[PDB]
Amino acid sequence: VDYDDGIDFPYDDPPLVCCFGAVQKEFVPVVRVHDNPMHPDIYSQWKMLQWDPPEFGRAPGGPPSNVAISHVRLGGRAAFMGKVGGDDYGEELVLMMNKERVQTRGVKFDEGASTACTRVKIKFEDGKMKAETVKEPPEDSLLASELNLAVLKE
Amino acid sequence: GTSTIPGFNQIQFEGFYRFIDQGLIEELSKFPKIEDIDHEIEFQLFVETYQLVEPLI
Repeated sequence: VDYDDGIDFPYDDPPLVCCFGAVQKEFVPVVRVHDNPMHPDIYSQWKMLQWDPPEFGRAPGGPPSNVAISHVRLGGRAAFMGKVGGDDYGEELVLMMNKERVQTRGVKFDEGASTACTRVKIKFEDGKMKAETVKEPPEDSLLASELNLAVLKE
Repeated sequence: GTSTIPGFNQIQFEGFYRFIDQGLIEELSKFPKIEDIDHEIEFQLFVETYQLVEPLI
């Protein structure tokens, strides 16, 4: 927008990569309808859908923090840009990424929010239940003024 | 047994259930009606009302 940020540096190899978004534990985003359900209670049968999967679930993706962790284990260097709350679950997510040697200087804490918690209101429009968002979680509330430009430069 | 190792005692467990659930009738229905030489007195078993009582001990 205006200028740079940080001090220019020889920038160690391998080159850094930045992953932007929400840091979540598991959480498969791609959800569609499958026509071959197992028993609703006996989850010991559910592994049979892991070896005969729905086509959309043959190689599922996940949150961007998964890519950052996987990239580091493959020998790269990665930094995560995002926001977590100041609660205990937020620390656990950051400690998970620090253990995997992912840079977390781009991670901002929101001390007034609960990590991975969205406030929603339940309504009954046209005889059907729906929900609408009242307050977004800290994971989806990173502001532009909170971006770490040293990471984006490197 | 389709997606886990089955219980190691399953063969014994299913077999005993089949004996109680179906095995008793097949043998209790092969019991002949008993008639004497003179055919005066006849003894029979009403198998449809067979019962099993839980052990007292």
